[PDB]
Formats: sequence, structure tokens, C-alpha cells
Amino acid sequence: CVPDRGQQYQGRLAVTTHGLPCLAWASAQAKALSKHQDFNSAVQLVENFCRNPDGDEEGVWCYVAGKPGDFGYCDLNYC
Amino acid sequence: GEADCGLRPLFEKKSLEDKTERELLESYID
Amino acid sequence: IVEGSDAEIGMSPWQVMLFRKSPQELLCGASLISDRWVLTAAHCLLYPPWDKNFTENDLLVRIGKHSRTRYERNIEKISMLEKIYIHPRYNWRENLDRDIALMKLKKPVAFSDYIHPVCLPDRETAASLLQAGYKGRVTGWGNLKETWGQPSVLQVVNLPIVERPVCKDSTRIRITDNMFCAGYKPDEGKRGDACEGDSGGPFVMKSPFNNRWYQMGIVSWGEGCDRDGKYGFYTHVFRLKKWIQKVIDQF
Repeated sequence: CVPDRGQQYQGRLAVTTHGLPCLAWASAQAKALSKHQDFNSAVQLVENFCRNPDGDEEGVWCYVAGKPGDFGYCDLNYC
Repeated sequence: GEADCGLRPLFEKKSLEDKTERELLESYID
Repeated sequence: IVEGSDAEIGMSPWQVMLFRKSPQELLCGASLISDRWVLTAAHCLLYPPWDKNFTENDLLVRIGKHSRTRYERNIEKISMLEKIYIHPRYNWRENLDRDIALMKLKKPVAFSDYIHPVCLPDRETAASLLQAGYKGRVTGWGNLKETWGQPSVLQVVNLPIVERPVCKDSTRIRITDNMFCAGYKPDEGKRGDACEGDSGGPFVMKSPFNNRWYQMGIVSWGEGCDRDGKYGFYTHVFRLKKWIQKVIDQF
């Protein structure tokens, strides 16, 4: 699978589990939202793939938009 | 701001106990 | 708040009234964490399903009140918002995760006997004080009853913290690590709960060790109000501390 809550996944999953496409990890706004948070300078925010810069018990996610809560989980299989 | 935080002028500072304060304090020791 | 009482006066000086400007209507509560910033439930500001969405303008804050009703012309301060900080990863589409919000008031407040800030918990307090058994104190002006009703004054109730498992089987919603649940077990023969309108109010605890009051949570959600075997959820204020500062010493 994808172990410690995909806390180390360099896949290209680039789509919410609702099938919404991840907006660019480095997007204009994915950079707005991403600003007062605590991303681990270990989870490397690649393009617009799902990642867990967070710790997110849940898993990998990604922005899906601009305003808060415009984020979603990706579907991997963890162990 | 707060440094002087969480100290009630009409209680901790007058040295008064609010009428339930204590149900809480004992909940830790008990 | 369900099944508690009249707050003594000047008992919870950090309590704040989140009030919609017009219609002059009460929304929720908040806390005073310093002299320009207040702390609340984000859902109190933005929750689309209820087609609820306010701007630093729809709202007004009232610091220092007793009464749910009267305008305390000489004790309470009607203050205005400068900016709103709604947690970015607030999950309002799922289980309201990180139901947290920060509001910066335009010009600072002057503390009175009636107005004083609470303390955000530190790593050790948070640590020694958040355990199944310990009791916190909830405060509000909302619904007195699940259904059938508003306090005329501040209501206070003290409920104990409940084990994650019990919390976790209390319901069908995803309980996370940024929430805790407090309330009486059924077989415990005691009751009390926060209810609709309480959200944002602080869930505080007093230190044995130093005797200061520490805000440990915010009223987040819950199903029913004082339903048996159902516990109420509160935001883990600590678990969200980092953000709380990245925004305050930032902007």
C-alpha cells in the first residue's frame, strides 16, 4: 500500500475522491490557503498531486479551490 | 494583551471563589 | 446551555457575544484571547449548507455582558471586526474539522472587571489537564432546551471529559484529533450540555498548579442537546495553536 498515512507518496494522484481535480500545489490560491499551515519540509508538494504536507490522520488531500474547505482527500490504499 | 491572562478581577484577584469553581478543582485531585 | 445556571457576574470575563448587526440577532459566542483578537467556531461564520456566510461587516462583537437582552450601557463594549481568519482546512462538508476562526477587532479593548482575556493552553497544561474525568466549564446564551427558550443571562454548566472511544461510538460522524467530547455518561445520573447558539463559547479549565483559567476548546457541534448516551464535540484548541499564532504575529 501507502503506509504512514501516505505521509510519503510521490504519485500523480491528482483527483479528489469526488473526482475533482487537484488545483496546483503551487497554485495562486493553493499558496494562499497553504500559508499559515504547517507543512513538513519532507512531504514535497509535487505539481498538483495528492500529498499530506500536514500529518492529516485521514491522508493525502489537495486544494480543489480557493476559499476554506475547498480541499479534499485522494484515494490511495494505506496499510 | 494577555500575560496577565486568565485571572479574574472579581475572583482570583479579590481572592474569591466562584460558587462552582471547586467542583472542577476536586475533579482533578479526586 | 442545557441544564446549568446563571453565570455569577464577572465570572467568565473572556466570554464574547458574536452579534449580527441587522437583524440585531445573536449568532454565537467567542473568547477574548488578547486585546485585539477574539476566537470562535468557523461555522459560526461560514457554513454554506445553511447558506450562512458573514463578512467582517455583517457582524459586531459585544464584550462584557451579563444579559442576553439588555444593552449594558456602562459595562459592555460593542466592538467592530477588522478581519476574519477562518481556518483554511476547515471541513464543513464532512464533520466540521478544525471548526476554528480568529477575528481581529479594529481598535483594542480596555479591560474592566467585566472584561479579561483567557489563556490558550501550553504543551504541559494541555497535557496534564486534558483527561477523561477532569471537568471543564461551558458558557453561553443559546438554547436552553433541545426543543420547546433562552437564558436572560449567562448560563454556565461544568461537564467532564469523555474517552475517545466512548466519543467515537457516540456517533456516525468522523471524530478526529482536533476535537474532544465532554459530557455525562448515561449511568452517571447528572446532565448538562451546550446546545444550538453556544458555538464559539469557550470550554475552559482552571490550573491546579498555577490557578489561571485555560480555554481548552470551542463549542463545535453535537447531535440533539442533552440526549442520553450522546456527548457534545468541542474543537481541540491546542491541537490548533500553531495556526493560531502563524496568523496573530503575522497578521
